[PDB]
Amino acid sequence: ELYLRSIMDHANTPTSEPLQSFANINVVEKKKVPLVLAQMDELGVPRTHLSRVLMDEVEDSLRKFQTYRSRFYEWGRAVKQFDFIEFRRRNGWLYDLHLAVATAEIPAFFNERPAWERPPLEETLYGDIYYDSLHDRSPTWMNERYDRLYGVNHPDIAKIGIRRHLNVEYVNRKEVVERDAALMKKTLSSGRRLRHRVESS
Amino acid sequence: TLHNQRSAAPESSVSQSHTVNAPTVDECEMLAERWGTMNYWHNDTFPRLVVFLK
Amino acid sequence: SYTPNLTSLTNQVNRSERLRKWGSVGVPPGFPRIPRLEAKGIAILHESPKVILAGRSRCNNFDSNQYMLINKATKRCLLVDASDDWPDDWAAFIGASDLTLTHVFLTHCHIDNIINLNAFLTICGSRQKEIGVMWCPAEECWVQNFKRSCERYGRFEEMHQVLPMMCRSLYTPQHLVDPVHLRRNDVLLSAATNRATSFIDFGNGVLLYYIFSPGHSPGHMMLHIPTERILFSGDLLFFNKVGRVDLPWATGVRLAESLRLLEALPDNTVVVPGHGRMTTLGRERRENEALQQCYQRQEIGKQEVSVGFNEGYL
Amino acid sequence: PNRVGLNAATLDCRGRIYRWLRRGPFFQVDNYFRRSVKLNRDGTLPTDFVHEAPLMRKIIRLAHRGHLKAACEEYRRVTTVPPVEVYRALTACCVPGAKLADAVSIFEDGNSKLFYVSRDGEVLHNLMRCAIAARHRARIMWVYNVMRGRFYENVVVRAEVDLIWRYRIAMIALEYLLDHECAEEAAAIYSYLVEEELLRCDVHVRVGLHMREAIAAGKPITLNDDVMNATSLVRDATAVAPEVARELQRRHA
Amino acid sequence: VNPDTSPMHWHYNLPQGMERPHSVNRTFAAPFQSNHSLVNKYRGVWIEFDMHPAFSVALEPQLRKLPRGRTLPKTPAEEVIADYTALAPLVDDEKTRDLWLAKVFQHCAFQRCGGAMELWERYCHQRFTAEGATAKPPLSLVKSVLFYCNKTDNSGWRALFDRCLKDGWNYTPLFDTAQWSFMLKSIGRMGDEDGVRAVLEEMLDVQADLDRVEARSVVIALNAVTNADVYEFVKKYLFNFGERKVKFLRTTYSDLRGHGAGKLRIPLKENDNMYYHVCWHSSIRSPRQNAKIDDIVKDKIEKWKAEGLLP
Amino acid sequence: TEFEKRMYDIRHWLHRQTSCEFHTIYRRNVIHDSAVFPTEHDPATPTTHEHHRMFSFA
Amino acid sequence: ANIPRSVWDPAQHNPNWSDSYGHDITNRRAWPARKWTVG
Amino acid sequence: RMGYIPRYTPWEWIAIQEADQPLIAEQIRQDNIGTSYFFSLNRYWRYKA
Amino acid sequence: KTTVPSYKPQNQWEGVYYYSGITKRQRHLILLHRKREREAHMRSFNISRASVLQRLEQLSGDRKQESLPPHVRLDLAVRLAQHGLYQQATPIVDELHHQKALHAGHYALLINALACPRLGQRILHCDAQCDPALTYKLLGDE
Amino acid sequence: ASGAPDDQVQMQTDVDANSREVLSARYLFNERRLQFCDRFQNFFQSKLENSAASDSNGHEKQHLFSLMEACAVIFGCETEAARETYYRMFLGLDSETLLEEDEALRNRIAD
Amino acid sequence: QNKFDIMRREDRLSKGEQDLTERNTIHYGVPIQQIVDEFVFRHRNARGER
Amino acid sequence: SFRYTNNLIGALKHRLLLESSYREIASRKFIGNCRGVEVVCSGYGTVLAVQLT
Amino acid sequence: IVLNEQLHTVKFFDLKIGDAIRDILQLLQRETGVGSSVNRDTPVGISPNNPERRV
Ligand SMILES: [Zn+2]
Repeated sequence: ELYLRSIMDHANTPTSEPLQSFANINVVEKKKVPLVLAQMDELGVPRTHLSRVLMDEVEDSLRKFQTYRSRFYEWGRAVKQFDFIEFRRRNGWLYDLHLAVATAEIPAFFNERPAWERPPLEETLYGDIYYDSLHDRSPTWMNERYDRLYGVNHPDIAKIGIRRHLNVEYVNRKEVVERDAALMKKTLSSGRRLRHRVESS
Repeated sequence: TLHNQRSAAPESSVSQSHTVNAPTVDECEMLAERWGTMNYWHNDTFPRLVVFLK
Repeated sequence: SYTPNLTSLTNQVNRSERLRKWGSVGVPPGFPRIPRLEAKGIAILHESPKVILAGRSRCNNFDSNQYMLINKATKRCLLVDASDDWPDDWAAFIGASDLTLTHVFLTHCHIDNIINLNAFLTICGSRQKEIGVMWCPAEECWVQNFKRSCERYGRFEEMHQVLPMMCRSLYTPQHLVDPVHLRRNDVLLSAATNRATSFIDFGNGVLLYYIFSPGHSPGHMMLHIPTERILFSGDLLFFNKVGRVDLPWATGVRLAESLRLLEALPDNTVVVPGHGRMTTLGRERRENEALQQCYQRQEIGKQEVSVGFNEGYL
Repeated sequence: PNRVGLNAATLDCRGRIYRWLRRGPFFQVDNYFRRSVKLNRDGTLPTDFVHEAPLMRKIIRLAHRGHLKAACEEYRRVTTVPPVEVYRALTACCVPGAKLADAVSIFEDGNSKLFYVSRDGEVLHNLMRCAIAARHRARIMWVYNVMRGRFYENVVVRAEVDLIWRYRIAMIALEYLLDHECAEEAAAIYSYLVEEELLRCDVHVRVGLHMREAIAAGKPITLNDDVMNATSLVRDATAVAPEVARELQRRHA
Repeated sequence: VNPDTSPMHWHYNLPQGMERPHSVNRTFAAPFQSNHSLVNKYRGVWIEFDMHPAFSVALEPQLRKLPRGRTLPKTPAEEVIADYTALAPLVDDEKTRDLWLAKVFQHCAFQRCGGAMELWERYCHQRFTAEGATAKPPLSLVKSVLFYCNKTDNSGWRALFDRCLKDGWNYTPLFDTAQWSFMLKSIGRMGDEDGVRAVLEEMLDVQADLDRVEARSVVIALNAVTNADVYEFVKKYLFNFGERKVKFLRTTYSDLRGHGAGKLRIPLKENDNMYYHVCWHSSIRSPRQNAKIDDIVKDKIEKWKAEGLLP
Repeated sequence: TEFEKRMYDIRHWLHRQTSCEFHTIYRRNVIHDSAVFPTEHDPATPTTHEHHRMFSFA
Repeated sequence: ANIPRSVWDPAQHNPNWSDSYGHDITNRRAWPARKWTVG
Repeated sequence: RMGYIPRYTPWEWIAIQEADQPLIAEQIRQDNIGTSYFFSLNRYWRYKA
Repeated sequence: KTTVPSYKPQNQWEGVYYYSGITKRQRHLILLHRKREREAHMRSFNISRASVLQRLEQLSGDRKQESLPPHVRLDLAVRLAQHGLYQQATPIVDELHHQKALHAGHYALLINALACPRLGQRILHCDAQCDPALTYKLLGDE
Repeated sequence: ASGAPDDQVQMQTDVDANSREVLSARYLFNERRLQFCDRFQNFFQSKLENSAASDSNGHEKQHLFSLMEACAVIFGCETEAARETYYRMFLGLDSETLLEEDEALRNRIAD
Repeated sequence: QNKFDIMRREDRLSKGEQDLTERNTIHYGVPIQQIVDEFVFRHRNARGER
Repeated sequence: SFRYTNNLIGALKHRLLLESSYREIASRKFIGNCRGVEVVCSGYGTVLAVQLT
Repeated sequence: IVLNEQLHTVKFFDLKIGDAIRDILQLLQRETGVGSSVNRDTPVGISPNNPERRV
């Protein structure tokens, strides 16, 4: 009785305001109630010899953190989950707790220019130690291609452009960059042909 | 804003079982009924067996 | 589409329509960017002693065409619409051809036309180093709703991008910055398009005549070339269709009048639409049933005749 | 009788095919079990099944003869809910071998999975005897806790043990605990006995047997302090009292 | 226009840490609610039995023939009636005699032997219901007699329930959902409209599970409604049930009037007014898927007479 | 068991598109009840290969 | 408890723990090659 | 700061995620009785081995 | 700066929905049952206290001049102090001490019974919410 | 929208559809406004934390956050017309409103 | 609510110790890692102090 | 609602209980002993007698 | 101190409009009729504080 009551008191204690941003963190402490119950079952202490109030709280904690294998195998059916959703919609005002501010209200930097135009900041970001064998020649030939956008160094190809997004393609990078290279080859050749035609005409 | 909870330094990692301290009056009184390793009875600095004999 | 007010949220017919139109997913998939894996190259559609035309057919998933005129004498290029999903291809094209991009002639300010205007201007200006925008001021209504269409069609990246036509041009009071931004080259066209004076001198004696042809958009402007018989209609006259009228500020009667504004041009005038295949004015007069209705109602005596498409604009 | 038997549907529609592909791990078995076996409208168990009746009689006979393994093999074939006598006989044949593991397994199989058919005073008495033979203190307390039960079984399911069986089980448990000097556990069981006001239940039972004889005679019946004290048990205990008191005096000294 | 506030794949080079925790179950503590009923529930009327052990083991040879917890022996009710008539006077403990009489009443109810009101009159009636008497019968005996009367439907239920009201034994707040369902079923079969109104009002006052009542019993009690005043009472009372209970009520009433009419012991009578009203109420709850006037008239007629339009 | 609980609770905040499985090797006491499993002299008539034939296990 | 004492208790703070910026700044540090006269 | 994505899940987040979900009854793994040599594999058919 | 009142990846950090918690009616019924149990315990304690005080009065009426054997008086004083009637038991222990009938065991028995075990049980079950720690706090005010 | 690059500032908003709670209501600032906010907050943290127990206020508290951000938006502006527009949006008290109030007071003194 | 608790509170305050009511909530203050990282961040690597 | 009715029920119950306790205090016997001087007094304060055991 | 408290309410006018509109929506989604017998604590047709609360 004393240990379980201590568990419940710890669980019910509220926590500091900054840590109360999401939920009451200390409720996790009810998850040890089944553990203590199993320890009692092994120690031979009957759980029926518990106060009615403590048994009410113990059953609350059990229905919160406990399920059986039979329940678990059906625990997650779309029917049950959609019943949960519809029941929340119908009666959230009866059971929902909602029915700190400066945490969610803080000015944030904004990338004004498009992603291709401005490389996003987050994208740009991404022997024995104690008893100190530098460049042991590590033969890597005894034991066992990349592709660029073709326009890295060209006075005609703009350095900035939407083609920069091709740099973050992986599954078909070879084919996509090959097609891009062919397209740029053809466009440059046709532009040069027009330049020559206009000059000669 | 240190905290409102109690504070306790980390629990010592020095093996109290292997560390042997100076003899205490009650330990000497009960020496006739105590157990100990050969190290306990022939400690380099606190020869509990010599104490028991004396 | 439109803001979800309390009625829009408490209406059951809205949810029924959402389920039926787009299946179990209540949102539309919108029109995404065409992948680089399936993008064509610019083709040369016309070669003339004075000017030449170069374009791409299916530039957007909206199936909008991109066109560019090259003066061949002043080495001046001019994009018609900023509709190409890949403007840097045009940038490299003009860089290789050694051309100077001076203007972008927005026939009208629908999303399929204005989606990539900022990207075009940025890339082309970067290669140049200003580029002007020629548009009808009647479409500030579409310009200020540019964000709404982008949100509807899922073009989020271009959503938070102020349009270049909104940046305090010469017709607008300029900023008074502290002693411790202006676009001079852009022009605004007038709805009183005359066959004598309303034009722009592309150079070398080529005059580009713009025509005010509303009905699909309030400030729709066609472009005409009465020297090579070329007509950039744009969302107005397609191969076998006409512009839509199911849009805000879209009027069937004014669309019909805009159609009638083409009754004097020569039959061998090739019309390059804003979408789809190139056709000719004679074929449109002879085989286009929308135009046939526009004239048959007038014949039988409809006082206020309205025509227009309601299912899809190419 | 002639209507027992369950028919099955067919997978013809695409909707039902998807139903079949989305069925849970236990669909055929769970649905068949819940269609065949259900509580009766009057609350009586589905125990009385004519087709399985001789099988259950065979189970009872084998359990009484002591063939626990054969009885379990036959029980494996049971399709409906077996009678409480089957569990009684199984635990009875388990008691002599002190096979508390098998007895607890049988009780658990019959307790929560089959409408608490096995939650019987005699079944729990046999479980307690198994635990006593095994000298398993923790399981003695487990059986006492189980026979006390919870709200779900006592009120909602209305499957509770009778007062006489509760008294007998607690009496044997407390006897063993006091014999082996289990102070805290004997104290817990005695606290339960005083809460239940069950201290003089042996004398009440003796008075009840005498009342039953008097009824068979035709004699009137009453329960009073004089009736309780007229029994040999109380008179003899009171006569022996002084010897016990002086013996405690000696032992305390 | 008026600007709108801007609201907010994942690359493999990113940390792949979880964006934010989610606590839905702890925010909304959803009570367990399942379409299927409890499989371990005791679908019957439980009568508490706390017979003193001495008397119980003295009467074991007599009680073995009675129905114990979840046990219903098929012995004829007549042998039990004779056992009680012969022995109950012999034993001299009022409470155990009342308990034995209640168990005999339950056996008679389940055997449909009738006439146990004769025993009620012989022993129990005079102390409790005959006239002004302060003696309070045990709740077990009250439950057993009401259950017997409801099963072998008899008219004494009204008299006994009236005493069970607050101004009296005040036991009605202690009756179960099953006992309420049985009372409503029997009242509906016997066709007591005012009795149905009284039972429904007392149930609403005692706060029983209105939506956990047997649907067939509630349906019979509703079909037993024809009086205009109790009809309006039911019209207002239907809103107390759950929105999912009303739909099942409509389905059960339709099924019983249609296909499952044979599952009733006695055929249900035709109340198309109840059927229509229940259907309308279910559809409503579910989704969508004067002297001065006479004076005016006579004045206008007099005027028209003046105009001569009415010769 | 507290550590087992806190270890099992990892799958709920596991990283994106990453899964986990748990292997537990623990010491457990097993009794060899010589009464239920006794040692007996090899029977007078010993088993032959026929008793271990196909479908003999059943 | 749920949150280990070593996180919030000042008494159990690790003296040898270092900040979150200095080590990475040092790693990003580029040291010019030791320029000898011949090699 | 900008583009800061934590490299470790905060204790508060871990506690929330751990509280959000239940336990499985068998995970406790208690075997104080012994092994049933006669019935555990001859249990009722519905929940049989 | 106006807002907009709106409302195949899966969130792997959102737990499954399961039915945890009780209903309003079930909570009310739990309260009702606990209150009925509290009434039962209070009734038991009051009946026992009344019976003991009645015994005290009957014994006093009988003992107007007759003196009872020391053991019955010891038992009655112990029961009074057990039920919390310590002030009613001071005369009995005083006269037993003057008559010199109390011994080592009896004095400790009386001082232990003086702690009011029955009253403590009533407080535990009724007013201390079955809290053994709060039972000591609530016994000190009496 | 026309505005000026340094004048027009937008607000990011996000609200839960179930708990009906604002999970985001902030301003989209540039580096200058963010640096002003940082200067303000770091300067006030150096003394308000030492002087205030923050037993219930909290350690991460943002002191005068609304005044700080309402001043930061104006600080980041580059045009007097835009600064006055933001002033009016902030409880009025712009130049024209204060001048109208002064006019009313000067007419009331004569009366 | 209890005279026992009020007396305990006053006695503990007179003795000069933390009151048991102050512990009715759990307040993990800012840890030293947090404080040190805040210091180094505000001081731009604290090159002067290293 | 019914605030005064409930408060009056409670106050009447309290005062009825106090009057019942008074009826016993008055009837009770209060004995004070100091050095063999037994003063027997009623619940009112009336010195019933001053004896010496 | 006074101004800061005033400016913190000014920017939330639109958000409170939205919260009100959202509250109306959740109102229209709740169960029709009176509260079901299962999700109801107080008795229907009687004030919860009625001295004749119980039968
Ligand atoms: Zn268009």
